[PDB]
Amino acid sequence: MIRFEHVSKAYLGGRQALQGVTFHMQPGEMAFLTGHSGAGKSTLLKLICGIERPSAGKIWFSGHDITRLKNREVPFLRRQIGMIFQDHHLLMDRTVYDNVAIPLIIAGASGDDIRRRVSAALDKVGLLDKAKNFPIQLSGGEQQRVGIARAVVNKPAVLLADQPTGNLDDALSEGILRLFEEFNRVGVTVLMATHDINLISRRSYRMLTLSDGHLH
Amino acid sequence: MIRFEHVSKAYLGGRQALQGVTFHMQPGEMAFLTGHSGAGKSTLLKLICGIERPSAGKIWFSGHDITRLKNREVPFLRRQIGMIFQDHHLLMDRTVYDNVAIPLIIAGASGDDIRRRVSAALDKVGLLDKAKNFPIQLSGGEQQRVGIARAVVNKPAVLLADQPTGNLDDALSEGILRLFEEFNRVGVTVLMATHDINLISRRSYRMLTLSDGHLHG
Amino acid sequence: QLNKQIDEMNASIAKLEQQKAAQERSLAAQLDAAFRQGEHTGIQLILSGEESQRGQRLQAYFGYLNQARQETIAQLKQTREEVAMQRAELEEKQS
Amino acid sequence: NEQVRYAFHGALQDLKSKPFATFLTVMVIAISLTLPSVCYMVYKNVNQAATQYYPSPQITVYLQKTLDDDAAAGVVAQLQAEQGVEKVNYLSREDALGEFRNWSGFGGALDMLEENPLPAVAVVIPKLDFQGTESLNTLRDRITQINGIDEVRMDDSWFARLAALTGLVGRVSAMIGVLMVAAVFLVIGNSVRLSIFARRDSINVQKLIGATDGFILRPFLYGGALLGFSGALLSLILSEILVLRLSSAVAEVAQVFGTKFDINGLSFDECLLLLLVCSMIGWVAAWLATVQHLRHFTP
Amino acid sequence: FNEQVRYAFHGALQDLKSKPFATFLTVMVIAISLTLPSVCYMVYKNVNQAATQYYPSPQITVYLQKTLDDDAAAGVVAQLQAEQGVEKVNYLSREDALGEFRNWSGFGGALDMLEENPLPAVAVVIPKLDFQGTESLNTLRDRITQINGIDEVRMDDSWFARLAALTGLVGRVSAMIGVLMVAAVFLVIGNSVRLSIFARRDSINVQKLIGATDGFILRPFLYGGALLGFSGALLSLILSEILVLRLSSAVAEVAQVFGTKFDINGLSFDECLLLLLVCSMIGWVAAWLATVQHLRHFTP
Ligand SMILES: Nc1ncnc2c1ncn2[C@@H]1O[C@H](COP(=O)(O)OP(=O)(O)OP(=O)(O)O)[C@@H](O)[C@H]1O
Ligand SMILES: Nc1ncnc2c1ncn2[C@@H]1O[C@H](COP(=O)(O)OP(=O)(O)OP(=O)(O)O)[C@@H](O)[C@H]1O
Repeated sequence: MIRFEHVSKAYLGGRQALQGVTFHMQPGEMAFLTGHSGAGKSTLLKLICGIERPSAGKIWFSGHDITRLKNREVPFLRRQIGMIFQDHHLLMDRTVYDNVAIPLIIAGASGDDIRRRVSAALDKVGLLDKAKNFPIQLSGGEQQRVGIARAVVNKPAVLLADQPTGNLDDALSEGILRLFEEFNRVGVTVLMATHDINLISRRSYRMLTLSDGHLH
Repeated sequence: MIRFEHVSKAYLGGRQALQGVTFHMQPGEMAFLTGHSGAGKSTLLKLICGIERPSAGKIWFSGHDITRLKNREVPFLRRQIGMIFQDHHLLMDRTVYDNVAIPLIIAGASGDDIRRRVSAALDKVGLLDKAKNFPIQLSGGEQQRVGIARAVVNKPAVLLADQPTGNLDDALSEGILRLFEEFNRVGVTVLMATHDINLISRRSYRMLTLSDGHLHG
Repeated sequence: QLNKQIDEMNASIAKLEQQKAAQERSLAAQLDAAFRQGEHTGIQLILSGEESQRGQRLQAYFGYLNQARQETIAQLKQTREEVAMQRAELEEKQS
Repeated sequence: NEQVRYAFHGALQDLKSKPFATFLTVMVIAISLTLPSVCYMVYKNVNQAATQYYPSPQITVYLQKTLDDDAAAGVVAQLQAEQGVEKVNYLSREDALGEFRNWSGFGGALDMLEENPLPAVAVVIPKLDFQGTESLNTLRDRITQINGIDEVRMDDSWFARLAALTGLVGRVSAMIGVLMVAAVFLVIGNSVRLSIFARRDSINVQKLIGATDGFILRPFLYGGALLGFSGALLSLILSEILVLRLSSAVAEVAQVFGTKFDINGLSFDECLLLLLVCSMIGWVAAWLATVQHLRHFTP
Repeated sequence: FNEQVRYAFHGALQDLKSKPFATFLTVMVIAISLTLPSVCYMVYKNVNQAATQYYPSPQITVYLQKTLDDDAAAGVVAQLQAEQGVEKVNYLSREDALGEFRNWSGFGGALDMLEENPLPAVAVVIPKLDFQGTESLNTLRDRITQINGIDEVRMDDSWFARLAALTGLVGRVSAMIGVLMVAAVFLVIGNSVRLSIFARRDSINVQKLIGATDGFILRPFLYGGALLGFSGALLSLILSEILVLRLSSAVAEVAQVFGTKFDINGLSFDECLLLLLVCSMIGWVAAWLATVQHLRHFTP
């Protein structure tokens, strides 16, 4: 349940990333928000997680506005947000099985169902022979999918993704796009962001652009 | 004169990235090797830099043999390698300008031409305004472009590109691909290794393939 | 006792002179001692127990011993200027 | 109470993936902890050896038999009319002529001693609380007012030098003790802070995915406490090596005094106190290096 | 070639200028760890300036027979100091040497019947330190017992080997503390610099995977370690000077009870630069070891 009023994101460098943005989406539909390199698509997905303050403006999530919320319940929001990031933000000091199983340990699930859930999340993305391995020797195509497998566990209500299928081949990019469209029959909001156009032009849900924060 | 006879690389995990590759490369020759996300795309570039030595076979570069090379000689055969990396291998806690200027410092350039070289490189990439801030406050998509800008300084003899246009849009991908297209008029090879096939479907260059380790091409 | 009194006084004078001789041996042991005590500032005045306090007890013992030597001089000097003066006067009066 | 053992089973492979670095960090913590431990044991050893040694200043009282005989025995009754003195032992009359003819060597010339005017000294010393300055001189008037004596002397001034030399040594030791304690606190607070500062990305990823406030601190407080525990344990097992190193050397000092001296080791309770103090300082230095570092990643 | 040196120095100071609550903390830890050998060295120099107040350990007093007047005693005193073990003897004798008894010790002169004083002086002999101790005491007793007429052959070494055993105990305890102190200096820098390099391991990674030089990687890290050691030693000198100014008042109380003009004599200029140079070399060696360890990590 994402709703945007007139917000304005500005960094400490005095550069207007997003001047005026306003969009609203029903809970349980995909989107394919794209743009050029100078557009602020990833920081637009970052304001939804609440890691970056919206400065001037009001942003709605479900039924509570994340504008003046205290830091004690800031990270309670992101437990239901399955965001993958620009660089694949992993824990390089620990193995891939404990890397994927971070939110299950966070949510407090029992240890017998952690292995089944992680193996089920790694079946659909295709990482079985390279389990119990470290992310140092995984190549970047695998490390980008490790974050995806980390974001598809414990059935998040709201799913965000900024350029997956970047290090991934076109044959498997279509497969992980049907993986996202396999989650989007049970109620989940998907906010797929990307740069390529050829593998997203075969569908149309919320295909929208971004030019310095402008929409239409 | 860069060629591969029958080489392969083994690993400490027991997995084989390569199963025997044989390819020849003229100076000033394009390349568009590609494959799935399990094949030896970036690993082949790691062998041809000298970052990773092969477990089997022997390798020749430029005019010399670079297998089992001494540790005191491998930095002397990396100044002419303009390697772009998949992940943004960047100097954190340092500005953009000296991050691009580090290969000029290795080359021993003077303090006056270094600014007009680095600013010209960031101008031709398209990142001149972001020359005073840190990469931690740059955007993720333009953290790659400073990597290209670091790879196109001081005129490298062999230019290697481990998947650019990864975090780049549709319009700017042909802009940065056309940056390498005036490099073919001088004697430098390019080893573009991309996943998407749309930007190569409108160009006629060398089409190498990778699949599980087998290349042939 | 005429000549017998002089003969006894000769032995008394010899014993008195031997007591004098023992007195300068007492003062020699005292010197030999006072200088043991000899010490400008250092470590010897501390040392450990027993023997330093024994040396202070020895010199304080000599502090009473050498003034006791004064009255042991005076006790036999009471019979030196009186008995010998009377013995010479009695022998001169009888002669 | 084992619901999340992921922290304790997680803050070991960070200490085992670099075993040489963790080992030589525990080396520097043990070496920097050995100096206050050996200094404290030296302090408590010389404090125990200052009990049967470091004698009190001596007051010499004359109580000869020339004045009276029974009064020399009876003056013990009224020399307790003054506080501070706990040793009131009086030597008998045979001691004065038993020591002179056995150590001075001039007992052969005192055979014809018809009267003995030689007095006796008194072993009267005060306690350790009222020592130095003019406190020995404040009790002169009451001792001079005591009847049955002929004269009294002030025969010591070396104790003022001894309690100026020990005051200087105590000042130097008190200056160096808190400075060694500050060295231990700073080497704990720096030697673990760079370990959290080495893995910034673990903090960034664990905070960026939705966690709680305590789950970030879980594998770091235990790591700092374990590093302090390992350093303190290695310091305890290394200090006894140097104790047995000097165990032979102090033995020759015993027989030149005629006694036998032993080394007082570290007791059980103070070893547990050192372990608990080092573990809590490691815990505090791990908390202060992370909750300060958590405010970096929340703009 | 000085341009690369200037760039490495500017990079080292650019790192040390960043995080001012971290570089200052590392400098403070190195300085507090190094201000222990400075303080114990000032104490060690302080107790070696108590060598003029320490102790002439033999007090041998050898005197000839009676009525040894004029040059007769002086020749015996002159041949008594002619040995290799005794080199200074002051010859005080006769009546003015005897005069210290009446005013110093007091007592009774007994001059009414003392007549001639039987013993003017004894020897006053002060030999040189204590290499003539109880192992070699009976050897030099045989030298002086050959000449007859001496009634003063007594040697009561009241010091015994006590203040010796104690001096060996102090010199052993101080040595086994000080070797740990030197090792603590050698190890606090050895992990401050090493963990500072370990924080910048990614910089070594990205400089190795581009065109570089083996000696180019070392120089900023070596200069950072050298400036860390230099700053630690400089703040150690500052702290030791403040502690000397603090302990200047404490020697004034023991100056009164001895009556001597005594100075602490701390922080001489010939040892300050030596301490700075040694600590800079320790920082350089620790940076060299950490950088060589991280360079061999990234080998193919
Ligand atoms: N931490 C930051 N500090 C300052 N400016 C920032 C920061 N992050 C991003 N920006 C600025 O915001 C703008 C876009 O940033 P953003 O992260 O949204 O890019 P992006 O859409 O992911 O990029 P691309 O499309 O090239 O992949 C740029 O002008 C960039 O300089
Ligand atoms: N150092 C290493 N040790 C062990 N296995 C490794 C190591 N480096 C890479 N691998 C593995 O060997 C294979 C080689 O993959 P490579 O690095 O060539 O990239 P890729 O499969 O083309 O992927 P990407 O989509 O990131 O380009 C992968 O399965 C990778 O996980």
